[PDB]
Amino acid sequence: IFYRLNGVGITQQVLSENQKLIANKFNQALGAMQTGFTTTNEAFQKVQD
Amino acid sequence: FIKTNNEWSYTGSSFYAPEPITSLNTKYVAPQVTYQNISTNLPP
Ligand SMILES: *[C@@H]1O[C@H](CO)[C@@H](O)[C@H](O)[C@H]1NC(C)=O
Repeated sequence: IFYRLNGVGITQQVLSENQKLIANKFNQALGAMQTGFTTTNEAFQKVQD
Repeated sequence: FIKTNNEWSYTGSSFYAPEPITSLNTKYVAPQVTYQNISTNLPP
């Protein structure tokens, strides 16, 4: 993930000082989609279709 | 960077190629705690 952030245009410094908060942001991003497995997820709708 | 037994040494990204370390195969980079450090076998 860190090297990915380096590639996409985020410098080594800010990721080197903000590991945990971006980690928690990644975690809540992954968790929010869990309960969203409904009509709001268009791909879920397309699979049901 | 792969260490042999005949030392850390350069190899290509697609073959097990044993080669020494020069400046013509690497770039510079910022400090980072997440890797290794040497004090006597210094690459040029
Ligand atoms: C130098 O490399 C060692 C081995 O990985 C590491 O433990 C150490 O933290 C590095 N030095 C610095 C200043 O990060």
